Amino acid sequence: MPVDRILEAELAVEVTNICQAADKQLFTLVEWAKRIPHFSSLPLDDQVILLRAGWNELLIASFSHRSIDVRDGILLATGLHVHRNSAHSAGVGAIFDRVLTELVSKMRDMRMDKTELGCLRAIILFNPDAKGLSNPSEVEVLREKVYASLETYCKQKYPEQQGRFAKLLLRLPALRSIGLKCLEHLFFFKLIGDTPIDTFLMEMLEAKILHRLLQ
Amino acid sequence: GVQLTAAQELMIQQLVAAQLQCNKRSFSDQPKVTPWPADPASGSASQQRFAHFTELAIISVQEIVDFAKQVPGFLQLGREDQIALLKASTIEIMLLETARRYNHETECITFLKDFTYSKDDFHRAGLQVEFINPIFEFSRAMRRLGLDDAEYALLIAINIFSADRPNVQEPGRVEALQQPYVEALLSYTRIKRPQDQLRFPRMLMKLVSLRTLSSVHSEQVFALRLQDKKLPPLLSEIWDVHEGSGSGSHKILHRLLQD
Ligand SMILES: CC(C)[C@@](O)(C(=O)N1CCC(C2CCN(c3ccc(C(=O)N(C)C)c(Cl)c3)CC2)CC1)C(F)(F)F
Repeated sequence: MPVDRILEAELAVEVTNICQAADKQLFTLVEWAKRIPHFSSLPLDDQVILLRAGWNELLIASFSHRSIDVRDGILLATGLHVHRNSAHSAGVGAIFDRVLTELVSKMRDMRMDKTELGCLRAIILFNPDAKGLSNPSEVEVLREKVYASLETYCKQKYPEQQGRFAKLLLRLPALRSIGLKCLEHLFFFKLIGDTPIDTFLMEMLEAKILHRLLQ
Repeated sequence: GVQLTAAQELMIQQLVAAQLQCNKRSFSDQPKVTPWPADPASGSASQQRFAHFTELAIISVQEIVDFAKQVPGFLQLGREDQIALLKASTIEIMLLETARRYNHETECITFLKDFTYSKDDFHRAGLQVEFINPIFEFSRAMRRLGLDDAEYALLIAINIFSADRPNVQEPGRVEALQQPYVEALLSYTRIKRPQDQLRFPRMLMKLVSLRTLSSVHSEQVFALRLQDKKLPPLLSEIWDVHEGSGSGSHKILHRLLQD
């Protein structure tokens, strides 16, 4: 599990708009997953299972890390940024407050690099808890391989910060809870149906394109 | 390149001590829970199995609250904040206490020494399989890790000091109280298994799993409301279930914390 290949995969990436930017990034997400070590070498059904399980968290993590240099707002991959005051009128403000306070400000205050984030996203990705996994033991070893590489990277790159590795892992419970509230809001948009959602994000919400993207 | 200071050792010790003395009050309260019951034509046996679990949960809440009062620093925090922390942690600490009482040989869970329950008995008590299977899938995953009493106590302490909980007034104070318990877990695990460094990240990751289990617990309470199953005020308040007690107007958790 080399951290440089994890960073290389991270750097590899160059209202209704959140639903647009999410759908766009889902295609990008599959290209990042293939790049990260031992992922393509994993069964085709398991790769689907893993991407379907963490796409929400993986993207929230990417959107939070992008918004490090912007105040009270989230910088989408489309180029447009969403501010706090618009989120509160959209009826999705409380969860937007949670993302900036728990994820954006924390990533900023600790100067979390693109290598550490890549490692966290790889930990999020390799979830042995994902429903229907054929081989959950091999997914667990790979996730543990990330802990090992990240802690080693941490101590080397950041000496005299002996609690850094833990500070990175402690964002994950918060992220899991946030991802869950983020996903319920997306279901409300799909059940209400004010402005239709694109086919790939619609495929992710409903439980084709993902199978085609894998090869 | 690790050390468990005398200060950390004494801290871990108080946690194990607090846990054991809370269990003492918990075991005294055993004749209070309605007994576990051939079901009569009335349908009362089902009501009896549900109430058994309900009262065991009440005992479990009282234990958590008494344990937090004994975890250093917790009582320094504002009352709003301590209520906010226990409300979110209750089900997580509840499942953690269920997992350590799981026996892989019998595939059963033992509460208060005498009450032993299988997956069937959990269903008979009114629980749904969508909640039962994750309870046992976590219990057997906690077993694989194989923790000691100090490790369980530290993990419960770290779980309490999760700053991200709904309506936490001072996230800074809570995040500050968490770090010494996290460094104490890092040190303890590294001194316990000098060869296996993955022990500590494996422990912290169990807190992420607990987040999913809370989400699954919410689905179970939603199902309980469909089934017209009435939860007592204490449980209704902690989990936001019924109109009245679910608003916190009863102020039980507050009264429990006061004394
Ligand atoms: C309360 C109950 C009707 C329920 O609402 C629920 O939320 N449950 C999840 C938690 C579970 C508890 C059962 C009691 N409990 C313990 C755990 C440990 C002990 C113990 O031996 N101690 C010394 C504390 C005791 Cl007394 C009780 C923890 C899991 C019971 C089902 C429902 F099952 F979902 F309906």
